Amino acid sequence: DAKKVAKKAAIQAARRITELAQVLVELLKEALKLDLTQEMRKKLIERYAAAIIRAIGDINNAIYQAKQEAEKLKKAGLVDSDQLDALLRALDELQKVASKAANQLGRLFEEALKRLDKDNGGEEEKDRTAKWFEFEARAIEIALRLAAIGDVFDLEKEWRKLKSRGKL
Amino acid sequence: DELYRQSLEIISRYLREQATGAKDTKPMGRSGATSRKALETLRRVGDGVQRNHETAFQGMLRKLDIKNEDDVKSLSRVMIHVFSDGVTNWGRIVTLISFGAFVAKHLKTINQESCIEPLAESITDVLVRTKRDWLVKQRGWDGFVEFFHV
Repeated sequence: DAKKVAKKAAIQAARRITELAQVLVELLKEALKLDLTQEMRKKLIERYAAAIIRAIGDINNAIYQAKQEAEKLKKAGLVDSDQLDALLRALDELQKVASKAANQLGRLFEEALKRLDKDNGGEEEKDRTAKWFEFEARAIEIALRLAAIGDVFDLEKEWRKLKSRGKL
Repeated sequence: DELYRQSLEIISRYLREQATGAKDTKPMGRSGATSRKALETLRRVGDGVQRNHETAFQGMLRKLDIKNEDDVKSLSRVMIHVFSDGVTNWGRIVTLISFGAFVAKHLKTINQESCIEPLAESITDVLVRTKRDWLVKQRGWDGFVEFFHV
């Protein structure tokens, strides 16, 4: 089957976003148990930006790697032009929902940095910021997981509509 | 070094187009064809990355606070953190170059075009010094073009 190309890309996009959420959580918790200077805060900022760049770069790589396997399948005669254009469009929809999740986690970490600066002070608000971020980051990740499963479900139905066309 | 020269020329020119807005008319070095097709690849893929992640890129830029030429080493430190898991692929490389272009546009608007070439050199230095043999095994910029061809 050629929808394994889309399924693989769907799992990889969800893993990269899940790993990004986990990296941002541990960076916040490391900065919360720590006593921060201006230099430590800037090292944390560089590590947050690297996590975002890594996630975006790895999502981009997986989508382009998925498109190479699809083009491979067209030249191998294992898919026709209409099936390949449905596979490429499903990979484009995965790219967009995965990009939105990365943008939302970067915007989410920004709000977390504002709490580590302003409200921080007292172990109790420390722990509520930690669980606030943990909750909102997982919400972003599961919304991507569900949108990615929906994009494959959309591809499998457009595959059954192309077979239902016959040769008309 | 030919690999450093070609990489810096592609990255220098891409960062300079994004900040100023003009293309450089001056002829390339010895590469020529490969460097041109890498810039067309950078204009297609890199501009898309900047637009589809403008929210994330703008937030990173404000918190990194890139002001003068001593802040420019901060993106080279970000590159090292990006690669600290041992994974190297073209998607990460194109994304770092696109954030370099995103930073270059900001440097022009804060009257620090002075910093763009030092930014391009340090991005190229980390890329070539720390991943030379990977780049050679991926057939350099010819493989970068081949990877992002549709």
